[PDB]
Amino acid sequence: DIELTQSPASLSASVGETVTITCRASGNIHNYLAWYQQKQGKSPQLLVYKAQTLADGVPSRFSGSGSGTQYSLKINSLQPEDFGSYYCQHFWSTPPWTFGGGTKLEIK
Amino acid sequence: QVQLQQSGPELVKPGASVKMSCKASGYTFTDYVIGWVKQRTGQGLEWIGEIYPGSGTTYYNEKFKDKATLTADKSSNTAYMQLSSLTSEDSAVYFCARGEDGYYIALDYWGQGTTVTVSS
Amino acid sequence: YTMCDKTKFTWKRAPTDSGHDTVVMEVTFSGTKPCRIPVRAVAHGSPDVNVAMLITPNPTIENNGGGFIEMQLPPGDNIIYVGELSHQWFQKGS
Repeated sequence: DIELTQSPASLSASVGETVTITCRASGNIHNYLAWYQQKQGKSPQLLVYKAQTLADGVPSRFSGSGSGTQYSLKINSLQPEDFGSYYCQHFWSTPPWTFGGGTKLEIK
Repeated sequence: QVQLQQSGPELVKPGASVKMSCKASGYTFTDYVIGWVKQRTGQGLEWIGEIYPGSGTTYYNEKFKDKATLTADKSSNTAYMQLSSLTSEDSAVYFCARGEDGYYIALDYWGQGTTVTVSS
Repeated sequence: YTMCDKTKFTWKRAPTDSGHDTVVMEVTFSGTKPCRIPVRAVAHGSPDVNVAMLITPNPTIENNGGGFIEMQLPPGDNIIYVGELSHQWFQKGS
């Protein structure tokens, strides 16, 4: 199975600033990495798929990059609605389609 | 617009079974995978399995093969997950979500979740 | 049938010499079943043209079978693709 290790486990930032979180795969996933945001007591929302393509409606301050086994999600100009937990998930080749452990982004 | 409407919360005894539903609307049901995800309170997401409603093909996480059973009804546009022999480790929120059949690389809309609570 | 999802193949048996001058392989597929397998091969640096000589007619993943593929390749450095699953194949000269 492929393991996804997310970093940092948690971080606190202020509105308007930039942050970056990462997802490291234990094997080559050929860029088939999705990013989701989940706010407290809500359903996950797709942000990014195939590691750099923004989903419909996602504003351009989100950006995904990475390849091979190392992937990054960057949020410029943090807005209040950006806080919550973020998860990565891979869909390469064979199940399980495992999730990363999650990163908690909260207000300072 | 695409909607996945999930069934209501269940509060059940150890050893019981529960069957929850995920009703799809706003698209063509058989063109999309329905996947299922588990989340314990304050913890992360876990993939349970998925069903291709158009063909009935299913895939299961090895950790849930003796726990979950996934089915689908084309005529009612509904997917179902049955959980058996419930223990306190099964208390969690369960989501259904949609992926594209034939290019399945994301869960692109998500249901609101069904809470299953195992209690004495 | 429909085309097998290019992102859902893994090697059960990587490409290997058959013993009768062909290349045989077996894949495990994790999408909807049954489906029709996109398989091809390219001479390195020329991805446009499929150089695979398929012996397996209409390779298909069935519900409880399929995934065996047999082909022939021109000499030189090639890459075999089952969907996006790939493996290098050096083909010895005649």
